[PDB]
Amino acid sequence: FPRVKNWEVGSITYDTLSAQAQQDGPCTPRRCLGSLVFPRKLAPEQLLSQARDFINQYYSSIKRSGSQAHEQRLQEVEAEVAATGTYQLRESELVFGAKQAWRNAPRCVGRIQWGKLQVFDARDCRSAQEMFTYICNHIKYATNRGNLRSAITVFPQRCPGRGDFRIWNSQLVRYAGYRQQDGSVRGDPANVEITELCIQHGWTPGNGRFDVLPLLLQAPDEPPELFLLPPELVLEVPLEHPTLEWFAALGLRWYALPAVSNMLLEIGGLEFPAAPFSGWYMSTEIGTRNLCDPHRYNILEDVAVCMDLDTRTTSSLWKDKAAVEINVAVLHSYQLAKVTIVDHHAATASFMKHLENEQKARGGCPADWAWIVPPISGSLTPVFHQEMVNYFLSPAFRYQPDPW
Amino acid sequence: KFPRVKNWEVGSITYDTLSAQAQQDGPCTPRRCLGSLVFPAPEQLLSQARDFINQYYSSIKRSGSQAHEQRLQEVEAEVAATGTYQLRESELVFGAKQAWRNAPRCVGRIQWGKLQVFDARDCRSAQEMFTYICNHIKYATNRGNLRSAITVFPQRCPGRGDFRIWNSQLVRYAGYRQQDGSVRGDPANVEITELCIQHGWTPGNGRFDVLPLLLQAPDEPPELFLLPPELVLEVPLEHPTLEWFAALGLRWYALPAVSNMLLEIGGLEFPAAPFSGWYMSTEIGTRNLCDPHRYNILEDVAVCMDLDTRTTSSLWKDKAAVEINVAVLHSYQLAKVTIVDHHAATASFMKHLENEQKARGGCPADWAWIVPPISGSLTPVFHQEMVNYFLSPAFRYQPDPW
Ligand code: HEM
Ligand code: HEM
Ligand SMILES: Cc1cc(N)nc2cc(-c3cncc(CN)c3)ccc12
Ligand SMILES: Cc1cc(N)nc2cc(-c3cncc(CN)c3)ccc12
Ligand SMILES: Cc1cc(N)nc2cc(-c3cncc(CN)c3)ccc12
Ligand SMILES: C[C@H](O)[C@H](O)[C@H]1CNc2nc(N)[nH]c(=O)c2N1
Ligand SMILES: [Cl-]
Ligand SMILES: [Cl-]
Ligand SMILES: [Gd]
Ligand SMILES: [Zn+2]
Repeated sequence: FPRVKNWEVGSITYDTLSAQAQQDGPCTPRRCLGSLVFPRKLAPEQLLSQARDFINQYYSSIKRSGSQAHEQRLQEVEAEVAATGTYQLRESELVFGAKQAWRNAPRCVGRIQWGKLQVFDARDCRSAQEMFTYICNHIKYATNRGNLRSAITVFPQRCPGRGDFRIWNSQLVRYAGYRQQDGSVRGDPANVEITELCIQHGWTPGNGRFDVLPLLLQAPDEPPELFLLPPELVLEVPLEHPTLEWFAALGLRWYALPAVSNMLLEIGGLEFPAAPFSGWYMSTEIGTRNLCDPHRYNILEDVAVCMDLDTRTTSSLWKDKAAVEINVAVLHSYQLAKVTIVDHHAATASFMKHLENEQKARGGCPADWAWIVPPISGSLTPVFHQEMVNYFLSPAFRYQPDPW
Repeated sequence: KFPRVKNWEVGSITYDTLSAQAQQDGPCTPRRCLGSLVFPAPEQLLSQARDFINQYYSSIKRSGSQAHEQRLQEVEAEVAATGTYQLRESELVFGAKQAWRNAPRCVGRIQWGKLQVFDARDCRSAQEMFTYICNHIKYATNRGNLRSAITVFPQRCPGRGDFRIWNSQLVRYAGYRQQDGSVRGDPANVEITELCIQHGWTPGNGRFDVLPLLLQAPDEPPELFLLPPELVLEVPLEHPTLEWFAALGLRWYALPAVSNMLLEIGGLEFPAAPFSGWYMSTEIGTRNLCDPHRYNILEDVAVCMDLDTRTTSSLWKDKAAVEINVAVLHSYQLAKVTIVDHHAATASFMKHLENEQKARGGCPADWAWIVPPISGSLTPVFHQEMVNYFLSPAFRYQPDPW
């Protein structure tokens, strides 16, 4: 039972929940691998025991264990797998398992919200044009004209036999990235690969820096085909600064809805290779990482030139000064546009309350310190001073090979 | 099977074969990572010794030579006869450099071979100790042009007690509790302040009162020693444009000299071996002044800046903090005292990582400690994956001797 301390206040708690971790992680007594983005590398017999454990926490959370109403559910599952080698989830179980995978996501800082999630059950899906209609229902419901609502849409699980449903884009909204005789990039360098797949699959390229990409959707066994998102379903936010009037002229935008569509939803031993979820942005994700990472839009020196900062010497902290204004512009622009967003202070403070909540509820919370701490002003937030334990619980969102 | 490590800013990939020989074990398991925690007889002393000697004779390009097998047999025979052994001076110098080189939370390690080693292993009393320490401080400070130094005091030995310095650093500011239950000065130092008082220190009542030294000679209670005002170079803090900032009366000192860590070399243990470098400006500006449980000036500066502190989305904290860091860097450069900002520091740590991979095939690095406390992803170490593990020689933490 690891001892975890908060250095700002002095409180101590013990993490008893860690003892129930099973899926072993990357670290050993010899060496710590906590900072690696993708840890390690990306006869059903074992399918039963995973299913059993999940059902036991489902009925643990709700009502009753012991001559209850779920040895019946225990029996139906093992009879289901005995018959067909896989089983189906009750809609409330899929709902509960969806909420738990969010609750167990060590790298997510917004888990104080894990109880409010809209689980669309898309398991009766049959083709790409139908998928695309689920994805569009989600996007409309999530966006909600800027009053954002957490939502996940679960497509049919992996079933031994033939291929699985697959969103080829990493998100539902991604900006194109084009190359030159420079080898430089116009638009988002994170999306240089998928941009040329859309092109090689028929899409006509675009103007440049903020072209929303088409959707590459894949039904089982079929080759993927492109889908164009309706420009009215893709709410974007022009970036302007409250007092730097020239900032709007830089032409920067970002989209409203963060919707990750490449991760794998594992519930009770079932694998859902297509289960896109969405929430709302923390502001530093846009202002600091997306716009200012050297391998992303890399705008930092451009904004410092415009602010007339001393870029000739690092010790003027021009990088720090321009990055703060970029973030102030993000927060300002989303609020003026009435689009849900949350700044890294509000968010980290909420996550501390989540930690105390989870301490009383489950005796701990898995948290990945390096991803909980924001990428600007780390030690200014309380999460910086909070020791944390990182470990894998199921249900879980997990990374997966991309379909190439 | 060696960990694969990527730099995401550039696309680089390397493999950390050096982690494979990590001689001590940490707190992480495959069940759970604890990287974020702050505080994670005969031939076992001989095995660390043989390894260290193997290290030394490898760096002087003389591995497996005449002089090498002799030293092994010397050290072995000495542990049989005395239970311990004595480092030669050249070994001590190399051992102290490796300890810095091996320190996984140090972003200043590009400098690790530029290290001035003072051998005080002949020290006899707390009074001699004091004299050696004033010499260390005088040499490291060097009128504001700081130099890396370490003074090594006698090793832990059977039959005698330890030398210990009770202060966590050579230069620290008093922390007095008070009427409000509040602390005046540095809250991180209330306990050592209470120990100095009850050992005969006449306490002041300011916010930046330099503490006396509590020095322990073996099997003796600690003795108080005052540092001469002129040995402790301080820096008044002002801001290059916010002229009201100098009216906060804030100061910091020049020399960061950590005195409470244990130096370990080939199984031998030195519980007293203070070491000093020069500050990175975030240690002072961000942590020491803005930590809510340290001086905690952030709101008072943000109010003085006429920022809107009612709402977090104005980012008033980030803005006040960045100007505090500016003021720290300005003030140190104005006073001609060495200082490094977190952009220069992290860029040189990247160069250190590239040197280390070519030399030893890797580098122990604690990401959460290497990444600065403000502007993290603005620096290149953010996008560098790292491998944390414990190599000897090393500095370790040790319990407080009270
Ligand atoms: C409600 C507002 C939410 C906020 C503000 C938020 C914020 C964040 C942030 C900042 C990260 C770090 C990602 C990175 O920078 O690499 C993250 C990760 C993550 N989020 Fe949340 N999130 C929210 C909702 C959700 C929802 C609804 C789900 C799923 C149902 C979810 C699941 C995850 C997962 C699995 C990760 C880890 C992703 C990975 O490991 O690659 N989050 N979140
Ligand atoms: C010359 C310039 C140096 C710089 C810029 C520097 C920078 C730093 C920084 C920023 C830290 C982390 C501080 C924190 O915990 O907040 C650190 C830690 C450390 N440094 Fe360096 N340092 C320098 C010199 C040295 C020297 C000369 C030694 C030893 C001979 C050393 C050994 C260590 C150790 C052992 C730690 C970890 C401290 C701990 O575990 O509590 N450093 N350094
Ligand atoms: C639901 C949700 C909300 C939010 N604000 N950010 C997310 C960020 C991710 C995410 C995961 N891996 C990598 C990235 C980009 N480095 C982002 C996934 C889901 C998110
Ligand atoms: C030689 C040296 C130089 C420097 N600039 N900072 C140091 C900082 C420390 C250090 C040790 N324990 C705790 C801290 C702050 N959490 C800092 C130790 C040595 C340092
Ligand atoms: C996770 C983490 C990362 C990091 N780089 N430094 C930490 C420093 C502390 C810390 C250490 N000693 C004293 C204090 C008082 N602020 C705080 C706690 C956690 C930290
Ligand atoms: C190398 C390092 O582990 C990597 O850049 C991580 C660190 N922390 C992060 N934290 C968040 N939220 N998002 C990220 O992409 C990263 N990147
Ligand atoms: Cl994003
Ligand atoms: Cl300090
Ligand atoms: Gd002024
Ligand atoms: Zn670990």
